[PDB]
Parts: sequence; C-alpha cells; structure tokens
Amino acid sequence: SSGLVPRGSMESGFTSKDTYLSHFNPRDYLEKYYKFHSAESQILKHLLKNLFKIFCLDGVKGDLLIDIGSGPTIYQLLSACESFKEIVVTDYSDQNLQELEKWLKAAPAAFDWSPVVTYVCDLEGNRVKGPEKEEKLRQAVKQVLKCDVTQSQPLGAVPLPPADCVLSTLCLDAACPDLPTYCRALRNLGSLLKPGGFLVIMDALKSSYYMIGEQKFSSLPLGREAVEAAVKEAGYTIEWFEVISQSYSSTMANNEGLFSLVARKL
Ligand SMILES: Nc1ncnc2c1ncn2[C@@H]1O[C@H](CSCC[C@H](N)C(=O)O)[C@@H](O)[C@H]1O
Ligand SMILES: CN1Cc2cccc3c2N(CCC3)C1=N
Repeated sequence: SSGLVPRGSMESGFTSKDTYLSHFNPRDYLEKYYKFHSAESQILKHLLKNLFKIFCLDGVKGDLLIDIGSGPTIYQLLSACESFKEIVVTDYSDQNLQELEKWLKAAPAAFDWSPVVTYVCDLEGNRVKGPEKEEKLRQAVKQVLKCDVTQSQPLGAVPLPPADCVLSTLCLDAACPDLPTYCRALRNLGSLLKPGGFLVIMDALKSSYYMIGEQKFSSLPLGREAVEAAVKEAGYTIEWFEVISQSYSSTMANNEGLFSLVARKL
C-alpha cells in the first residue's frame, strides 16, 4: 500500500501483528528516535525526567518490574533499576529481543546508549558515572521474553511471581486497534500485577500513524479522556496523569502531544 495507508493495515485498518515481525527494523527504529536538539530528543528528555521522578522521587519501588513492549530500547529502565531488584523485558518482536540481548552482553555491535545513560546519571545527581549505571541495569534485567498484549496470559505460560510494577512505553497505541482491545490489553497486564500493583504508561496522544523512515505503522488516536476512561474500566485507579503538548517531527508522526500516568491495580 506504499504510503496511502500504514503497512499491514489495508484489510483491517490497523497494522497487523505479523507486520512487526516482518517489517519492524530495530537498528532503523533506534537510529530514528534514540540517537541523541530535535523533537525526538526533547521527548526522550521529557520521558527520562518523568521516569526519574516516578521511580526515584516517588514511591514506585518493589522487587519485580515487567516492561511490556520494550522494543529494542533500554532508556525506560535506567531510573527503574534503582528502585527494583529485578526487571523482565518483553516484546512481541523477536528481532527487538535479539537487539536487547546484544546490549545485555555488551556486544560491540549493539546500539550505544552512552549519551542517554550520561543524561540519566546527571539527572540522578551524579552519584555514579555512565559505565557503573549501565552495569546495574544489565545486572537487573533477569529475563527477556516474548510478549503479546492481546493475550489473556501476555507472557504465554512463563511462570513469574506477581510484579510490583508493569511499565509500558509507546507500545499500547501501536498494539491496539480500538478502545475495547486497548481496555482488554490493560486487563491482561493486570493479570501480571499484585493487588495494589503499579501500572506506569507513557504514550502518544491523538496520533493515527508513526514512521520508521519510510515504513508507516499504525497508532490508535487517543485523547486524554479516552485513556483515563479505559484505564479506569480495566480495573485501575489513576494516581497521576500528565499531558505534554510536545510532539514528534511532522515527518515522523501526527501526534498532538504525549501522556504519562501512574495507576494502581484495584
Ligand atoms: N501485541 C503486541 N504485544 C506486545 N508488544 C507489541 C505488540 N504489537 C507491537 N508490539 C511492540 O510494541 C513496540 C512499539 S515501539 C515502542 C518501543 C519502546 N518501548 C519505546 O518506548 O521506544 C514494538 O517494539 C512492537 O514490537
Ligand atoms: C517512538 N515512537 C513515536 C510515536 C509517535 C506517535 C505515535 C506512536 C509512536 N510510537 C509507538 C506508539 C504510537 C513510537 N514508538
């Protein structure tokens, strides 16, 4: 369908799961949004300050954190590895999981997160340097699993203890074709959480597509209200909800800002 409509969406209107296994390139994605005063860096700086505030300034701590739809990225776990003993990274895409495993073993061919790590280190008061912080995160990531938000058991039949937190960054908008699927995916992740467990979500507002170069992928256009309502219906109580008006470059997405939320599983 070239560029009229997102890839894998001609039939259903939304990018199909197998499009993420076939046309999602981890290296390309990382080079597009995570190299670094672009729109992409300003959003990543906001994302990092929010994760720093949630995990380090606020009481978002425990033993196990599960990251849902991690992709090939690790920026979302930097501040979290300070409050959680264990972290499980998950994604639907095996090529994404392989990119994480390169980084986990500090393979020379893995993506360089050094600028991002230095930035989280400066935010955190410079108690440690970049290489020390990287090793603490690497040591905290205990599992790298296959994930599928649309399944009642998202991690398949992998026995895991109940988690104290479930973090999901820029995944749910890309994975859920409508509000009922979005609500059901929030219920599915709740099955991984202890009662009173934390749900941390950060995603785009009113975006119908996002790009990896010239490959167009679907996004669920959500407003502030629809996210609030779907989170509440899924069995959660919102602790806090933030909305930034900052959007990605016009050549990469049509988002009208982003949101951050901390909710509690009822
Ligand atoms: N049904 C599904 N279940 C779980 N993850 C899914 C999914 N469909 C798509 N995804 C994943 O959702 C991600 C969207 S990109 C988000 C990457 C990363 N967390 C970040 O913040 O940059 C992709 O890595 C894709 O593989
Ligand atoms: C890094 N980006 C930019 C982006 C921009 C607008 C919408 C969406 C995204 N997503 C996935 C979720 C949907 C990403 N992963």
